[PDB]
Amino acid sequence: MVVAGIDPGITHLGLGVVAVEGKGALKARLLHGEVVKTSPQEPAKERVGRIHARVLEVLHRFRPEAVAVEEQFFYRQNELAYKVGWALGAVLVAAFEAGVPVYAYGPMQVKQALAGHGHAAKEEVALMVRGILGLKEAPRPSHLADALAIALTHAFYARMGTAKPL
Amino acid sequence: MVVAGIDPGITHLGLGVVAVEGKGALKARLLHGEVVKTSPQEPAKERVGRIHARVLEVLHRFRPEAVAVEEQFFYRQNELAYKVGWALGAVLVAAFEAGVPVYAYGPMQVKQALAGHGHAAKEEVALMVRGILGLKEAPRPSHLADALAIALTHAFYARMGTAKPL
Ligand SMILES: [Mg+2]
Repeated sequence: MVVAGIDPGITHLGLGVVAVEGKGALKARLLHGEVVKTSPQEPAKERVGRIHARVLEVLHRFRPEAVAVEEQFFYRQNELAYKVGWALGAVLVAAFEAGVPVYAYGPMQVKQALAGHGHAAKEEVALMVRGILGLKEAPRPSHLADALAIALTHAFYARMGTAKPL
Repeated sequence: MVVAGIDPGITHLGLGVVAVEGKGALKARLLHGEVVKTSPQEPAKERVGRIHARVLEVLHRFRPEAVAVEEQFFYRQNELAYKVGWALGAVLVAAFEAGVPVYAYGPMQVKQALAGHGHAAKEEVALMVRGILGLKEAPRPSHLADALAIALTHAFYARMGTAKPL
């Protein structure tokens, strides 16, 4: 199971791809990791355009069966949420064009899947991702690490028949 | 002066194109009008993919010099700011690909441009749009009418040399 995970946001976009074992305990190989960066010196449409281009390239190169993103919750819907939405919109256009389905999981679902319970610390999730990927050191930077956590979260729920389409 | 206007939304997205003409009072011809509709029965990527497709075709075909969008982030919102963000992401990707600069205006700026002051009734804006376009009756449907108001708001500021890049 090849899964792309993505972590959007304002200035960075984490983009990772893992190949998960079809059987046994949750275990995966890291195929790709990057962070798409933005420039304050380019128009908004350039930032979003770059995200689309990079996501499409990764979807093309690795042909994942799924794209996984965080199900974003906001206490307040405002311009901040709107701008995170721009980045996800670019991801969705790429997924549409590449023919890859998209799934979303809440932050507590990630914590539960990777560190055992919904109140687990982000640090414990990071350590478990390191373990699942068989890595000497945990992935850096945090944006990439978060994208990988979401990809592995999808794989976990997909295996037990509870994947969550977006 | 060819301008595309967008009334953003995920379930409904208004998309209009006007050609502003002459050396006098604001006057325009309607070149194109549509409302893109998407449903919560559909995957997010299909909804956003449709919006991107319809907007990009219009940008390619009509060669506007500008795409103008309304922005509003009051507490009450017709659709979640996050999801309106998805739609805007699609618009931005389209504008990036077509090489058309993007501009944004709030309801106060629309009212100032088309009705003379920031507290004018929406109905006064609607009446002015009808007048500028030389129409007996105001354009329909409502999402299209709102998109046209945004396009003409941009045209007004553009003529003044005070347009507002996104
Ligand atoms: Mg509308």
